[PDB]
Amino acid sequence: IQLVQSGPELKKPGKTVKISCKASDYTFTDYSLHWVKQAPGKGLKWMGWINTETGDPAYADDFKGRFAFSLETSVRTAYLQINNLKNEDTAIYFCAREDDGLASWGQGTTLTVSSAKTTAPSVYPLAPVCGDTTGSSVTLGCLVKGYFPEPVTLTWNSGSLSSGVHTFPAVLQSDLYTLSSSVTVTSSTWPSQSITCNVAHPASSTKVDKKIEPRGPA
Amino acid sequence: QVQLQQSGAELMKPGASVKISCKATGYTFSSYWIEWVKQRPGHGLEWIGEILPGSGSTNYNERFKGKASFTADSSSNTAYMQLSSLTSEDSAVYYCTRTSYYFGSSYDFDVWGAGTTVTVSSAKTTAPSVYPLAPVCGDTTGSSVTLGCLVKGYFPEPVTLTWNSGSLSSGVHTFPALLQSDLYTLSSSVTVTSSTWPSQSITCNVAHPASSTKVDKKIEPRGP
Amino acid sequence: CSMPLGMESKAISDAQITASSYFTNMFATWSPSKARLHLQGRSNAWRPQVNNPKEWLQVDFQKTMKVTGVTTQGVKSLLTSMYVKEFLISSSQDGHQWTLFFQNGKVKVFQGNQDSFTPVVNSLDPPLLTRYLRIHPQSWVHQIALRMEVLGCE
Amino acid sequence: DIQMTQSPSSLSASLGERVSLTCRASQEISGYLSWLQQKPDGTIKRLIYAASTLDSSVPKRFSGSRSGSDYSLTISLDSEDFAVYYCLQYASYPYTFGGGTKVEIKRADAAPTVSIFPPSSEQLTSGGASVVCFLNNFYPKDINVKWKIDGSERQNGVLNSWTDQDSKDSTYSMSSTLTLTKDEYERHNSYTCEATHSPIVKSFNRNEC
Amino acid sequence: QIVLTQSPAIMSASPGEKVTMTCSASSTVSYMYWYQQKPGSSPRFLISDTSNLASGVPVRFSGSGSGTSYSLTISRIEAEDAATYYCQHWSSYPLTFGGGTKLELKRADAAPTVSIFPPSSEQLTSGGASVVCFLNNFYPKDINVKWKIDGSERQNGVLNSWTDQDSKDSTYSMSSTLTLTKDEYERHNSYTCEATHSTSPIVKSFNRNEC
Repeated sequence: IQLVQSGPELKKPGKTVKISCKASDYTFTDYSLHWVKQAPGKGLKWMGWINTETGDPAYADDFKGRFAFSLETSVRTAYLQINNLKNEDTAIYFCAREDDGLASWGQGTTLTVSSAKTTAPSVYPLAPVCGDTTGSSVTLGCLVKGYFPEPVTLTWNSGSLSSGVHTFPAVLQSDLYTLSSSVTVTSSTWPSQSITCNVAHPASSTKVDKKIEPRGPA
Repeated sequence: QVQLQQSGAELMKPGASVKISCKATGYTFSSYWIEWVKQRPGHGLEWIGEILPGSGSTNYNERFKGKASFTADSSSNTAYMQLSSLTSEDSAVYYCTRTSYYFGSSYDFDVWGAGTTVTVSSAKTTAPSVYPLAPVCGDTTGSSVTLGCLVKGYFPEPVTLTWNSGSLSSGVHTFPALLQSDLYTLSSSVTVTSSTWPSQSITCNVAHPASSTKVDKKIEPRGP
Repeated sequence: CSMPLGMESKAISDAQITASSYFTNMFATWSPSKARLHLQGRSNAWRPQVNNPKEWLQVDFQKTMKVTGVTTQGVKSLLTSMYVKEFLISSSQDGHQWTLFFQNGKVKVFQGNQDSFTPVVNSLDPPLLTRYLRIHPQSWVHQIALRMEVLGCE
Repeated sequence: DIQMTQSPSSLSASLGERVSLTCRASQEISGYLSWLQQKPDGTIKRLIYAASTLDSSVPKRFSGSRSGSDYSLTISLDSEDFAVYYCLQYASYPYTFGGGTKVEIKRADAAPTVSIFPPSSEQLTSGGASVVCFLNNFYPKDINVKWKIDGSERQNGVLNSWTDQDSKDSTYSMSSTLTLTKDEYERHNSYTCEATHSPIVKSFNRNEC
Repeated sequence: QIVLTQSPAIMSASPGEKVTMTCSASSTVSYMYWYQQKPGSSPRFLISDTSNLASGVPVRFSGSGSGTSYSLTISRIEAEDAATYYCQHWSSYPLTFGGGTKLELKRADAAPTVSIFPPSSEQLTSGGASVVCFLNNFYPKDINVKWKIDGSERQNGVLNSWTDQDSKDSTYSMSSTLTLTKDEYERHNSYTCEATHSTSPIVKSFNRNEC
């Protein structure tokens, strides 16, 4: 029994956001539903819960005021509404099903509260000059530069290439975010076979596929 | 001093009804269940039911649904069980006891009443005659002599018997009464030294409440 | 003065809720701390080890409260609905000496539930001043099963 | 209803001997079991509550235990311990008792002291004649009495009664009564009481000491 | 009102070892629950009711405890066990998580695999030039990166980013990016990325003029 949360959100301060959490089946009304806040770099913090059979929400002390838990049983969905958003609301929000413990967790929802506008990322391929090999292997890469807000999702060959992949946490540069990923494969599989990085930036509805190819010196 | 005092023996004709009582002292009468238990002569114990005097709540064994009914008088701290339409199956001894209304205490079945005997019969209440038992001519049997009393032709139970108002209790055998033609017959044996009797008095003390009879038979040596 | 004391909200902690016994086996533990109104999940209620009128569920407020009512509920395990129809109520200040709740010179027998899901609110008049509370199921359907709430103030 | 079966139901053991009784519940009773002691006088005492907890006013030689679903009362034995013991189930209603176990004290054999008694004047005056025979302090309980009138065995009119085991002695006693009309009693001279536990005889004559 | 304390906050261990993480409660709880969280992931349910294994949890995990003292133990540490572990109770209001215990793995030293990359012509057309260097799979986290252009050290315009411990080999990786304008980039020919832990660097270079 799975829980699927909505997509990332960017909202100006003072506004309202409504995060959804959908269950894979109707048994979710036999179990309570909790909400958890994970602030950037922080641990886990409980916001409260809602009775799915009753609809009654209960809130942790720090979350009494601008926070509302609701329910739509017909579509197996719980909601978390946050009114009058503050910068401090910027975090990841999880919903979790209660069953002798928090036994099912949603994938999380990344909320960013800023007045800043959306910037889609530049996506550049990283290849050794003239495809110069590094022994029996070769390292490729992907540079995702100048985007806001978080997050971006990056995969190699639509997620079929996972081994030997290093995706680095984004850094501010210096009002925007920059990210990079590396992938290492055998020198016989490239450029003989195709290697592409996939960059998705929801907030800008960006999806870019960048095939890595050898290039003369630049 | 928690105690439960039960009513004296009772006699009723078949088809009629009896109402025996259980009086409690030494605790809060209202906050303990009074249990009622049946025992047929020769058979084992049987649970009849219970009452919580504080509320008047009852629980009956299904077997006694139409037979037994419980009440409680909190002013006198006494519980009552009425048995209706008596049959010979209802002739028994009836005990009351106690349980806490909550588990975890030491009060469950802790104190028991001495029991009340119920006799179902149409026989008339008859007073016994008491007869002395002595060896012919006071014939000795070694360094001892056994004397006795015969309590014959009474109804119903019980009878009481002592020797010298209870002061003689050692070497006494009182035999259970025996029933024949609606009449009971009981005997008691007493053994003393040859020097004790007849040089000193040995007297049979018999009482039969139901017919309000009280006799004191002195045992004397008699010709043949 | 009819505020939940913390059974549902869990302001009354698990350690404050005890019982005469509880039903436990390989698959289910119907512990006393699951006797919280509207509780969800599996085995979502208290059940004593055995079904008799002498079993009890205890709540320790750890503080003298003014109890003006209790709310009770059954529970439905699979095809079997379980709930108590009638109960007594006792209280204590030290948790050792207990006193039944009398009303009009007679020990009150409260009327509980008629199904496994509908809470029933029983009023406690006169209001009860006590630290400890006990509920004593007197009659039941199928099995003794209980979720509850205490109503009042301090 | 929960059925309680006691074993062995009938038991006979010597003094100082260690004994054990057993209750088996037809269902789970979860240690909601009491042990009761009933003396011959009809008195009932609680020995054990909640399976294994001693009644405070009960000797420490008594104890209860249980290996599901078998519950046991154990005495580590006194002459005062002869009684019928019951188990009582109180896990669920209706409450149910075991069948009971009669515990008898084993002692050394003993011959009865036999005593015979003629009818009293008072009884004869009322038209009746009861001849009484006491058989005191014997063991074991099984015993026979034969009555003879003028040397001839008499069967009709005899009534017997046994006491239970003596508290501080462990023997049995028995009373035997031959009842005749005064009229038939006076048609004879010798009356005899025989005990078989070979025979032990006691008699009297109406004509002389 | 019950608070959970996990200590220590960070705990180091070699693979194959047995590790025990503790969680003490300010007050009695009925059951303790445990979770595992890795960077970029949702928490994962480990232990239900103090000692029950959650669905899919390897048997090397076990929970124990009672009253106010509870522990999570991993019998034989695997590299995939590098993570943050949280305890949790729900015996009273509010539901509470422990502060977390981070489990770091000890391993042998490893030199970084160094790779250098020139700017793409795509970026150059945009007016920018990012030279990228990957320092991959090293141990411990003690690598310095130095940039050189035409042999001369360059300190400004550099941005670095570290991965956390890898789930397979327990190493760390680092990414360093030198950013220049297309114009200052085309005024030179050679670009160099150096890695230092000791006294001898690991060096990777490219030339703008030839392969």
